[PDB]
Amino acid sequence: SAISNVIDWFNSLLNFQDTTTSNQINQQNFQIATLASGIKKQQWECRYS
Amino acid sequence: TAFVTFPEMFCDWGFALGGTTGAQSTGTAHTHTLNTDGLAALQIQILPA
Repeated sequence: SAISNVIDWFNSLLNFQDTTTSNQINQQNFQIATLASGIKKQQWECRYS
Repeated sequence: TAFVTFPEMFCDWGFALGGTTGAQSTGTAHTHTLNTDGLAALQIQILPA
């Protein structure tokens, strides 16, 4: 039972590890995309975006 | 939040004229004096069906 519990805890830790890494990558990419895009000049202010 | 072809402040308001006009078409040569009685703003276009 002790080894089985250790197996379960290690699997849970690996799941948390991968979820946290994916969340970090997604958050950083989302912030970079938001910074890259955003407000653009309207048609009357200037011709180009 | 909205988008407009040109700022609504023109559609709501106008500008006061000032200065002096040029030569006339015919008659005694003279130049009229502009004042606040002259309003510069957008026009109205009629349109049939």
